[PDB]
This record gives sequence, C-alpha cells and structure tokens, in this order.
Amino acid sequence: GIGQIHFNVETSRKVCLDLAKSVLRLVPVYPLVSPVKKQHDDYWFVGRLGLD
Amino acid sequence: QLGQRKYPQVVMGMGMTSGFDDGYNLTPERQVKMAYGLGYRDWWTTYIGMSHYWKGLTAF
Repeated sequence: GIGQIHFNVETSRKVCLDLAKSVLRLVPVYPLVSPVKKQHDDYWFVGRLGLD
Repeated sequence: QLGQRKYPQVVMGMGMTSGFDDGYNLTPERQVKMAYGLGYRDWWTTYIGMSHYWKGLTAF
C-alpha cells in the first residue's frame, strides 16, 4: 500500500560504512587525550593541604 | 510522636570540655542544650578536630 521507500538492513549498513570512511578521511587520528597517560599502578594516591 | 525523658539537673558549678572529632556527627543544637541541662553553666573548652577542620585535596 505504500511501495519501496526505505533501505534494506544490509543496504543501510553499507551506507553507514561509507559514512565512517568519509569522517575518517577528515579526521585520521583520535583528537582527544587524557591528562593521565600511564596505568593505574604507575600513580601514587596521596593527599595534600592544597596547591598553596 | 515518640516519648522522651527530660529531667533537668541541679547546677554543680562546673564547666564542660568537648572534642570536635567526637561531635561532628551530632548537631550543635542537641549538644549544647543537653550539656547545659545537666548543670554545666559557666565555662566550655572545645578541642579542635585533628583531621576534620583543615582544607585538603587528593591528587595523583
């Protein structure tokens, strides 16, 4: 009663894959970085009176 | 409503000494009125807390 308007689950899956490649071309590397770099075992847990 | 005992006592002419590390949990209103009712009227000496008054922070 309507027709063929919407993509298949497989065809839409291919569209999403193309979208991923397009974004990766613009951004080839992860742009964010956390303040910490090492594992949890490489940092002491200490308390201080404050910065000053 | 819950029943409660409240019997004021005669003043013995003595003060009260307390510590902050042992009274942080209780509200100040309950502590002062309770001690005053027992008969401690003239003096009060409070020992500051050992690890509950200063500022501080934790860091890696």
